[PDB]
Amino acid sequence: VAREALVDLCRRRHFLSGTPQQLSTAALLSGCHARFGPLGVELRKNLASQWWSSMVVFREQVFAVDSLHQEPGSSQPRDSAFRLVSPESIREILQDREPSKEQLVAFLENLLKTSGKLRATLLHGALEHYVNCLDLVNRKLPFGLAQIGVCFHPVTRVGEKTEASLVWFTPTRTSSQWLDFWLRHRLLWWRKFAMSPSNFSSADCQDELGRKGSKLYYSFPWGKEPIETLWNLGDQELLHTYPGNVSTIQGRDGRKNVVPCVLSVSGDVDLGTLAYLYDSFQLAENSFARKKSLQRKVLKLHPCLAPIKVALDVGKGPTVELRQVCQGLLNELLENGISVWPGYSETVHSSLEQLHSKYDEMSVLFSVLVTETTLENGLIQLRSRDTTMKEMMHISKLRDFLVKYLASASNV
Amino acid sequence: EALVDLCRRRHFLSGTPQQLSTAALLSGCHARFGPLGVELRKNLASQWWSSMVVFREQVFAVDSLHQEPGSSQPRDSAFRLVSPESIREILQDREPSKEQLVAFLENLLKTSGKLRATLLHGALEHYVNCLDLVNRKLPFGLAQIGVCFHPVSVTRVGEKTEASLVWFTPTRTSSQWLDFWLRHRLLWWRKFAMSPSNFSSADCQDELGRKGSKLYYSFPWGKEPIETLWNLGDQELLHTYPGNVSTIQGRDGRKNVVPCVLSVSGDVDLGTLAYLYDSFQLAENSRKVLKLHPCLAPIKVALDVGKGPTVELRQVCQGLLNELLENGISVWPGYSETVHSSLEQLHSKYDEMSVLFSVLVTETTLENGLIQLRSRDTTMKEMMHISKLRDFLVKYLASASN
DNA sequence: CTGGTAGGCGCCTACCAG
DNA sequence: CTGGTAGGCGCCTACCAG
Repeated sequence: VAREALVDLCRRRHFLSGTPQQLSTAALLSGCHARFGPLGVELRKNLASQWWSSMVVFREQVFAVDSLHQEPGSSQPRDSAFRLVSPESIREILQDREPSKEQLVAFLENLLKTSGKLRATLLHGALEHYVNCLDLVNRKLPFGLAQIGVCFHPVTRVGEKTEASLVWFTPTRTSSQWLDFWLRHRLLWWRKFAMSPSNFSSADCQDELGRKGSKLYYSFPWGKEPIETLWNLGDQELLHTYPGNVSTIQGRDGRKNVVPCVLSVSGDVDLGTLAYLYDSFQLAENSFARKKSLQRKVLKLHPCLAPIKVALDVGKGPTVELRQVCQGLLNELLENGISVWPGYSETVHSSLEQLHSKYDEMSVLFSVLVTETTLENGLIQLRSRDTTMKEMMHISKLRDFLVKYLASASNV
Repeated sequence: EALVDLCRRRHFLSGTPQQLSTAALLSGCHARFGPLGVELRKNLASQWWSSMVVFREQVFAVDSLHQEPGSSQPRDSAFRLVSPESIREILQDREPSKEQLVAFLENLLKTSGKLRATLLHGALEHYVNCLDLVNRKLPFGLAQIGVCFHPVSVTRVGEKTEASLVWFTPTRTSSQWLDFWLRHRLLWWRKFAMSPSNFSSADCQDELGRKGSKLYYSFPWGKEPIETLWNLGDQELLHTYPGNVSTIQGRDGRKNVVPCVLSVSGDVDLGTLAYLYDSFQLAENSRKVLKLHPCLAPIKVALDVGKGPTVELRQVCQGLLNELLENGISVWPGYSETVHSSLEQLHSKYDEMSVLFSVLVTETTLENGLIQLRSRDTTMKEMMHISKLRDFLVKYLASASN
């Protein structure tokens, strides 16, 4: 019943898109449909950008990599990744000749042995770029290779998940210590944006070979779901990627030449976005909503994640002139990186109560009203998310206010 | 060509010598970019997003899958996605007859999903949803950046980063908008170019005579199309939403109309190759240099230490590096390199890496704070205090923004 | 095509409770 | 004062006869 309130709210406000059946929890978790509407896409982009700054920009010796969405096909009897086949090759064998049974078998066999397949993870792309980046860092360990990109997971249908991956190359001597560093770093990162950071947790695990790792979970209403995995792979995968002379893959550990240990850190950005939507869902606490049996709702997304930083509307006064003021203010805000909802450009009028209820459901951080008073003395009306506040401030100060507000929320 | 060699040595491009040929770079069959090229492409993409969705009126981001539903259309070359287990079953479960194999392949062509070749279908399938968002107010736009898959002349698969804007506008303002976007896109490509004349446009028409245009960059071997703009009309919009036309009508002022569909799509990957070529120039006075535009250059500033105590000198750089990162200024931490090259070797390397500013901290800085600043384009050593470096860099970037 | 009928959108003014 | 709203008006557009 409360799940039906949140998914419905996200659908109504375009955090999510889809039919009612595509919006069930099973469908959302499968990744078989494009889950996000325009506000959800912006939320996921904000989340991705936060991952990149904390995992790449502010980290030492972490470099970006790009790799293809498809990889050379294998002949392993249990490789279940979907294969890419040209329709024109199928049309040739069907329509251009009268194929025998043997030729159709031979065609289908060659499909299995040779055709490309969709990547399941981003790890292979990091391993394949390792020697190139080794030259960049003058062979010095440790360093990392980071990528955000879609991966494919069978579910007769194929789901798509946005994965954020860091592959960390370190001497075995320090691999366990680096694994603990990244685990704490990732757990702190998830928690910093949460209303209820206790709903993010970890649990140690071992893989089929006994290699050590840990997984990160978010406590959804139906149970815990893994959102991140960290593995200490050792140097197994690296030697298989580069068979032959080990001198080509040896890095510098101080003055020691060593084949590095490989740590793999991989998080699900799509599921993470779902988590923050659930985590942000609250009953409204402001006096207008609370003194009402309607039980208004608010999404309290963290300011760094909220897709819409500020909404702009007009109050009483000459509409064309007021819209002109809003337009100049919007352009100033956009130029300084502040996303704006241009409510002023609407031609149907709604009450302030209706307007502020909608903006709370959209997680708008601040609502700004431009009125005939603004035309006289430049004062605008500022209301914070889920409050009854009407703070008067000069329109020339709004930009600096919001810039410092977001900076304050960013390094807290 | 020494340019691709330079981009490989400095890790703009990746790959073996064979996949660094012109035909291999244009095909997109390998991941072409090293770490510096990935950042350059990312800067290009952000600049696209800034000028196409952030500052544009009623342009919204759209999300769509890489997979699209399959159809028996005969003129569709897009790759199909096939379960390896279905193939094993038809081959291994029992002895298959010729007819069952034909039936298997036919059913494959008719029913299997396909990898997108363009971002257009994803924008069309989200049209009705976003129409509710804008309260049916036309015009509005749906925008996405994402990888698409193209058949390449065994047959391989090419991957290209496409930046797409699909513009819905009343069929009466179609040409006025198409012309606006064309000028806006050509100006966009030229803002960052050293030789803006090497970007150009040319008109084109499709199989059924629909108006459009293509943008080109003059590579040394000839022109290559980097962006296409199409006035599609409304055939795909009606085919995407078959049935009642009331559900897809937008509001042209007070008029309810079925919108015209414009498609604007540029090749981000070919775009970064274009700018690498455009930036390649000879160094002035006293070697090569890449003079990428300041908004595009991957490395804004490089930090190094001079003669003196290697201990406390590397300490000041980290305090400065973290300050620059906090204000969105990317930094090459040259002071951690233990090889210790000369300044000539260092500046020649930074020039090849397109580093905008080179900063040197020394014991003169330890006793005062006067760092040594060097510009990529105009190579000379200007002195300035360290507490004004960030502010100088942010204002220099803002100047180059517009 | 010209131009008459009628719906209703967008903006304004004024009045009222708090 | 502030915000909600009832009532008025100028004009665009959709239809249709002619």
